[PDB]
Amino acid sequence: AEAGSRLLAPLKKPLIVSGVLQALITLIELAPFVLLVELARLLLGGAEAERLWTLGLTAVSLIGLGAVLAAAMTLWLHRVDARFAHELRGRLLTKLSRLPLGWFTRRGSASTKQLVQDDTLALHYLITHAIPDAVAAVVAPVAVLVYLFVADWRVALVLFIPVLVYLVLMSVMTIQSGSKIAQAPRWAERMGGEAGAFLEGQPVIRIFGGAAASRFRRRLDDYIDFLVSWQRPFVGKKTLMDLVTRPATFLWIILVAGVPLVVTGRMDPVNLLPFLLLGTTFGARLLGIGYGLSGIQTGMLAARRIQTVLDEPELVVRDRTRPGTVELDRVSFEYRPGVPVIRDVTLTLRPGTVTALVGPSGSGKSTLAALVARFHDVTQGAIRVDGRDIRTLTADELYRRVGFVLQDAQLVHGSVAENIALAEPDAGLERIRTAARDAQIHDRITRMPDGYDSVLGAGSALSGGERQRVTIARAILADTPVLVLDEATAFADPESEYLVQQAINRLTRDRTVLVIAHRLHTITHADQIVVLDDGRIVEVGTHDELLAAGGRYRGLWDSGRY
Amino acid sequence: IRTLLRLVPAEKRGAVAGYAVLTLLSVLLRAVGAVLLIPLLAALFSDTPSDAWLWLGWLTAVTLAGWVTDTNTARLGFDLGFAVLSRTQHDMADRLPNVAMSWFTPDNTATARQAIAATGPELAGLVVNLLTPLIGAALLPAAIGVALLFVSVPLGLAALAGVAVLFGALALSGRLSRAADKVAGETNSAFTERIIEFARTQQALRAARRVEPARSQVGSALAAQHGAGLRLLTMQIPGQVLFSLAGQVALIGFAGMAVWLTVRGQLGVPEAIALIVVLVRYLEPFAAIADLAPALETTRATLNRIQAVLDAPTLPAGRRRLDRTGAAPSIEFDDVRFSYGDEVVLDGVSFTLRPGNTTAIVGPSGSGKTTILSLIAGLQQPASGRVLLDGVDVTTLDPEARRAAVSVVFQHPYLFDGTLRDNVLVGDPEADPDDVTAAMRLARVDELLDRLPDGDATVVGEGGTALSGGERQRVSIARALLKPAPVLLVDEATSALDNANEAAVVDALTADPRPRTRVIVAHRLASIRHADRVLFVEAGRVVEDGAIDELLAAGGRFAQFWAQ
Ligand SMILES: Nc1ncnc2c1ncn2[C@@H]1O[C@H](COP(=O)(O)OP(=O)(O)OP(=O)(O)O)[C@@H](O)[C@H]1O
Ligand SMILES: Nc1ncnc2c1ncn2[C@@H]1O[C@H](COP(=O)(O)OP(=O)(O)OP(=O)(O)O)[C@@H](O)[C@H]1O
Ligand SMILES: [Mg+2]
Ligand SMILES: [Mg+2]
Ligand SMILES: [Zn+2]
Repeated sequence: AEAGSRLLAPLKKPLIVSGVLQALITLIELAPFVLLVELARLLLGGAEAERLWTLGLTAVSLIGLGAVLAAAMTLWLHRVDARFAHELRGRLLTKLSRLPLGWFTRRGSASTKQLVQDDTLALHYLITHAIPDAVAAVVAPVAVLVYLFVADWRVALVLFIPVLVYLVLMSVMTIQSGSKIAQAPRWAERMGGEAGAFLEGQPVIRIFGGAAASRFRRRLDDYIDFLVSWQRPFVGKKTLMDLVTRPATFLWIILVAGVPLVVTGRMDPVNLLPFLLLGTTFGARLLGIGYGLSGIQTGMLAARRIQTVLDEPELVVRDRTRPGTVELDRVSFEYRPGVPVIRDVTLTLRPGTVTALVGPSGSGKSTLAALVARFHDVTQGAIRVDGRDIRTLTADELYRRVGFVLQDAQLVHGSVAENIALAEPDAGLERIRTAARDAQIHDRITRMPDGYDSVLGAGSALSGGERQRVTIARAILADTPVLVLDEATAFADPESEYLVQQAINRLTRDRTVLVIAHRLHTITHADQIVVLDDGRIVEVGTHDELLAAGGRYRGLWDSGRY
Repeated sequence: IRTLLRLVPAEKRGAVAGYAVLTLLSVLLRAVGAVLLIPLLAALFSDTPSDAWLWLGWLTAVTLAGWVTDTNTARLGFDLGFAVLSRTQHDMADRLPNVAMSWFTPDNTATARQAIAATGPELAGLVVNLLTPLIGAALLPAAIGVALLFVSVPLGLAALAGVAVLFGALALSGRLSRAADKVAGETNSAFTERIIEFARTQQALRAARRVEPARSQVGSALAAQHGAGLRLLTMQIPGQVLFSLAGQVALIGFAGMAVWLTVRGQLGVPEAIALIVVLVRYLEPFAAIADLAPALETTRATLNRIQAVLDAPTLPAGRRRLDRTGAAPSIEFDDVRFSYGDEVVLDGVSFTLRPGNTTAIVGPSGSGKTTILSLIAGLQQPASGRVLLDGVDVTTLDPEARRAAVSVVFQHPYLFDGTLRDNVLVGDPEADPDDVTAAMRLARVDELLDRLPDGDATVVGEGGTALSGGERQRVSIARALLKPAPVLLVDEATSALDNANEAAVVDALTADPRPRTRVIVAHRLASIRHADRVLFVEAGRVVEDGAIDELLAAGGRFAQFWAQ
């Protein structure tokens, strides 16, 4: 695979060394049985006691040496793989920090987890075990079979029958399960999302349809049906391989071929000792890679998926290369190709001026804030903060220059001080407390049992208006040259809404503001009102100017009173 | 195996008994076939090798019975493993909607997610992958040791002594690696939660510059998960050394007793040579136990998580059902009290709703308005005090009857990942298209179909991510109206809609032809238009109620709430 060998290039030298070491280790693991064959042969021949002791003790010691070496080899190799996964998962978390934000919306959180965690974990057999098991399953069977072919071809060729049956079973098992392996990660992705939606949308499930009619239960039944069809013939072939390759099976076939040869005069019983001792040890080697091809097939697919995300476009900080002045210029944007959400928006925002963006729902007034944040790149036009393009600014400079509130109070699992101080984790408690006091949430925090240390994960959430005010406190603590507010204080009651707006205006008196609100009565103070309808600027002016103009703004204002 | 036997269905315990008998027969046949080499080779090495035929026939029968028994053991292990998979996964799916909402702490939600995430082939192949070879490896050298007693008594006890150190090694190796394996699971589960939060909260993290791995929380969880996985690899070194020593200790004891007997003439040289092969068969389970011992620790954690979900405390219920279907019922609270943990939300609510009328709940943010709707809908339940639908206790009502009684519009509209119509149809999947269009039209979703390119087939994202805030609010409102339940609770249907969409939706909450007892929640005076009675709630109790103009004239907290 081009996408696999490119991802596993850093582990080149460890992988070839592992194949070389395992070739020597497995040879060392077959040495004792060569010495025990000599010990048995000397016992029948009546050699002296001291000669027997040297052979017997050497074989027993070599068993300990082989076991220590194999344990040490896998220990080093399992530490190499653990380090590569940590580096690879770090690489992925760096890439996802830079991908356009439309990557996440089309994909969901379940697919991201299956990428960062489960796909990297799916490589474990491919790195840590594939090359040792492959080399072990080539060296030991070839070494044993050639050695036994020298000892006696009649009983040696009979050992090929369980070998060929194992070779046929593994190929049939591999071909049959190949399609199912490809479908497995997508099924896991779907069930990860459905399970996450089942757990996240519990209030909807409990009222609308219950457990029986839930989409999760239908998928859960379908996934288990897929697993049964995948795992029934797979495990059936898997156990046939074990039965074929068992040492008991090998010993039985050797004796079936050997006993009629020994009872007849065709061969002496002394020549059974290589077969009875060495002929029954390479079965486990074959089974190691037989059970491993599914691990290689999943690993190669996961390597392809991981490298594909690492090859994704990146919102590259271009090298082309008045404070707080955001200037949109002939901007157009499309979430999906052929679906315009913004159509030639020209708008300039100056320091100390509050620009209000209003319009019908679905008119694209949140895409403008997203493009100003550079969650997505503008399809046309440009957005310049202090002249410099956002595409030329780095992420740190951009998000130091402009801060955002995003209409969806996304909190992170942790203390509420850590949620308020998301921008500056090094920020002190006094800075956090002052930010919350301005956002009118500090009073709510004091009533919690843990205070500001109260963990804020799922289940321990807050009311809708309370979690919104937390994200306002987050933007207050950032203190950026530009502020943007996407439906801030939407869930707030009138008193708290007035207090929050007063605090916001007091803080950003001389700072650029872009406020989005559906309640136009809160927008009467705006220096300029921007009306967005179907992604195009239909009118710009003050509140009284738009009321006199009698357009979309006047229609919305009239329909507000009901 | 004790934990795994809890999850077995009671209807399938005949298969378990059949499985356990066949597994023992697998071990007994394997040991007998191994020990059958001692008299077979002794006869073969003698001056009359024809005596080997009898022992070869006994070996063939013992092996052929082994293949049949091992194939059946596989079939029963597959069936038992997938039987436990389907029944446990389905029982979690049935139980979880009835599990208390207090159960879903962020740690339990992780456990429930990991428990559901175990649906893959790993858990389904548990009996075949782990349990069958573990029982086989555990009892194979014990069975060979017992079978050796028939040849030589002390030789058998030497083999049994080797089994004693193996089980001692198995017990000790598990103990040594236990603490590190537990920590590895905790950091690997925490890292899972942070990736899901990392992808689900990208916009906020990116704006805060908390998205790089050197500065993110997912990066810290990755760093913790790396160290927890490294120390586990170090702490399994004692376990691997201990199994190696156990294999060598048993090898020395077995070989030491064979030579000790052979020197005395109590054991023939062919029998001694045959015992080298049986000794190889003896030592193979010692290595297999070492390979499977770490897997036993992880599987114990997996089943413990599944049992944790199945142990979750379910909501109280009963068997009562209302007298007639789709009759507008009365709703009343009787000293209802409720608290999230220790935080008290509602502290003595008592009111009554007329059947068929529409009353509007109002109050400040965080007052507990959505909690009131939760108790009416039955998502929550009071600590003390009771809620009655039509003079019938909800807590003693049937799960289906209580479910059919209420359809709600939630404060934060959550849409499942799917088409727009799929989310609307969740209100009533068996509803004809004529009522579907009526519910869509009243919610002003028909103004989204023309605007959006794909109409009602538009693929919503996770939650309502691929739709705007107002768009998902209207789709949620269509879902509530479509359901034919005679109670309609409305929670912040205005919060994301413009003035034109607000007015039509608010008026459409009455244009609904069906008779219902409606409950409206809002912080906006225009949205509570048409309300027959207003319920003002503050500090966890109804402080004031009446008519809109009555209270405004009275100049109460209702008036002050609009006067700011
Ligand atoms: N994440 C997204 N992926 C794809 N399309 C989207 C996404 N978010 C919004 N849209 C589409 O963009 C248009 C509305 O965009 P946007 O979210 O900016 O609306 P809005 O005017 O801010 O909404 P509202 O006032 O209801 O909050 C609709 O076509 C919606 O389908
Ligand atoms: N999961 C939770 N865990 C703990 N406290 C909670 C939880 N959900 C809500 N609360 C608290 O319960 C009280 C009432 O919450 P609720 O969501 O019912 O309020 P509300 O009236 O709907 O508010 P809003 O108008 O802000 O949406 C508030 O103190 C809120 O912080
Ligand atoms: Mg919006
Ligand atoms: Mg609420
Ligand atoms: Zn491994």
